[PDB]
Amino acid sequence: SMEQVAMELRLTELTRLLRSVLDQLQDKDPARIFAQPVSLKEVPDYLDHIKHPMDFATMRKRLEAQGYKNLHEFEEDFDLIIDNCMKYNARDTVFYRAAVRLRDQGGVVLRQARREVDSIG
Ligand code: NA
Repeated sequence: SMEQVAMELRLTELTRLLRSVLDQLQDKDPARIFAQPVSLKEVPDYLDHIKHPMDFATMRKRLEAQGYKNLHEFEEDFDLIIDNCMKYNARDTVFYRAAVRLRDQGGVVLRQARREVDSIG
C-alpha cells in the first residue's frame, strides 16, 4: 500500500535525524570511552553488574537497521550508556566523570531533537 510507503518515508526521516543526533552525542565523547561495548575478555565479571550493556557502536547498528521507532527508544539506549557507567565505575574515576559530562552535554542536543521530532512529526 501507499500508506505503508508514507510510514516508511517518516521512519526513514526519523532515522536521518537520529544519525545526526548520534554523531552529535558521540562528538561529546572525544576520548572514545563509550564507542564500543565493554570487553568481556577485559572485564569478565561485567555481566554480573550490568544487565543491559550499551554503547555507541551497538546504537549505530540498530539506527541503520531502522530499529528505533521513535526518539524515546533512542534516548533509553543513550541513558543506558551513561547510567551503566555511573554504576560500574566509582564517583572519583575518569569513566564516571566522562559519563556525567556526556549526560550534561547530551541534554542540550536531546532537548532540541525532541522539539524537531514534535515539530516535523
Ligand atoms: Na558504583
